[PDB]
Amino acid sequence: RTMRQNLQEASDVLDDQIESFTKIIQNHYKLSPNDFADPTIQSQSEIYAVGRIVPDSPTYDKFLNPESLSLETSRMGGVGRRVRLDLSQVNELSFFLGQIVAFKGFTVNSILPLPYPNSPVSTSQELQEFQANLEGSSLKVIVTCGPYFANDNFSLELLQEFIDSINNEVKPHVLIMFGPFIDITHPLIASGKLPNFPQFKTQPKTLDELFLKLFTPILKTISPHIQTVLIPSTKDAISNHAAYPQASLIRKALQLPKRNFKCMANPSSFQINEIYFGCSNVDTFKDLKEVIKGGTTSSRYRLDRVSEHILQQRRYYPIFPGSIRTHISGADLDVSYLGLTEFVGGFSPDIMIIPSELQHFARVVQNVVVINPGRFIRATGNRGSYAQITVQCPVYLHNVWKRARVDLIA
Amino acid sequence: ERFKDTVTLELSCPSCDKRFPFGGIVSSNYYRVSYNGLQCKHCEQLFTPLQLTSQIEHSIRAHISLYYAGWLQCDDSTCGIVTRQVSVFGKRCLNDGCTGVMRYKYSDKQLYNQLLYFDSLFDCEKNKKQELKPIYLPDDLDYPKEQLTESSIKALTEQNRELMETGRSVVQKYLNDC
Repeated sequence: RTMRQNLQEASDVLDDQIESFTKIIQNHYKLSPNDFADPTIQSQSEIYAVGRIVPDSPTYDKFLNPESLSLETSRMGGVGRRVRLDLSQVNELSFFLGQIVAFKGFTVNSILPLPYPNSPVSTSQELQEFQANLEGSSLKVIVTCGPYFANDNFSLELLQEFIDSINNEVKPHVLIMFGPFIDITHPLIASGKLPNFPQFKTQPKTLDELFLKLFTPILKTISPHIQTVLIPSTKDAISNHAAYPQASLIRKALQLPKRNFKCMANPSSFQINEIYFGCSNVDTFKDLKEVIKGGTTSSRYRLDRVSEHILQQRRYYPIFPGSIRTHISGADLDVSYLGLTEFVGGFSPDIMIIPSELQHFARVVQNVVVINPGRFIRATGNRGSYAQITVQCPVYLHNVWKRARVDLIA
Repeated sequence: ERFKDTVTLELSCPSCDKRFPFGGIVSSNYYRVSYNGLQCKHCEQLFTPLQLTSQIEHSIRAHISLYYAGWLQCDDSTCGIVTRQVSVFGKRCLNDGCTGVMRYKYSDKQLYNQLLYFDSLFDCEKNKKQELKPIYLPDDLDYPKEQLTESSIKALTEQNRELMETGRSVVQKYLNDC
């Protein structure tokens, strides 16, 4: 896929989000379509309605509140019309721009919560093989996230120290590394203040060559016994696909060995033994700005609420329009392909990893382990963090949350 | 006509930080393409290839990111709103009753033209034939004081072929992907 943006196709995708949730709500609560009607027009009767949370003006203030939101209907539901929301009869809520929601009520009388997606399961045979793989011992997965060098130099000394540690002490089964590796917004890269490197015989002429001379030789030293997965950022200079969802990097081009490196898409979903991982590298946790009412909702932890919104929305970056950094960078959503950012198979992941510039964290929310490993190094050059996941050795629900320990390590 | 609305590639000097538009092997009061490369006229320091190409790539990516911000604009001259909101009927304007058509404000034609312009800057044949778009209008205070000769441009272009081609490959990274 090329750099095309097509408005009809983008709008198709946004329409389909509303329609597919309309079917999820109808099956879960066992309602008939005749119970759903157009909320944008007057009726005498209470109705059920599903739509997208949008601002009530298209040129809107940065800061929204419960009196300045509208609901957008699907093309079939209300000819795509948008209607202002009266939320005065509802004491507890958390909404955000792009959220798909279901109401009974346009004055909202009740919010029908979207149901949590199902968890993956495994057969007894599969779980026994996984048990044999590990030879009794526990599963270890390490997770890191860029940047890997500081803002004022090109030192990977900390990464070398880390690699030595995982090779010779920690000895995990898998290492997951999120970009950016060479961050295009790094201030020396941005300004072109790139120095001569005396430790390279031939100087790189491009940022792609800078990766081959700076990262490849150090990454190559990761033990072949540790499978290593690379997932990019749309800020990765080494990627030529700077929109989310983002195609995987090409391993051969990075000159990394086949023996232990796999390049994955952003986002990507995969299993390590039975455990389903959902990995996405746009900062939902930083970006999702809730409009909130109610003491009970506000007393909860923001990170719990945001993780539940993601699980309910069944997509790793449900905010729309996506956030902008003001022009320098952004979510860079390629709206036509938001489909690929939905939960694969409709399954909730066992472990969900969505790196953020917020402080590192690991939390169980709705039986899903949610992990932010934090940035590997801080801009100043001080120690950052990474995440270590240790899971006890195991149709059946994986209960990863009951068996997994997550440490956030300097 | 294709590049009439593109914007210039702005480079910053690694030593002294002076900013300037780069128009190819053409006259400028800010920079010179000498026999050993791109040179800053304020401080005389030479760009290395990585110092040039990292900036080319950074600009490209700024453009591509703006493009993916997905701003839209309305046709109707009596409305004109710009928004990132997209109606489930994409072309339809979100102003109550407005009949104008909505269009991505950074169209993919504009992006492609912007990249083709960047490509032209590092195109040897185009540099030699002097077919690049001028970076300066005649009344601009920075209009260049000295004009380069044709024969200087030919020579300087062949002397810098390698630099040009490497600068060009960085644009092509994104042009084949488009």
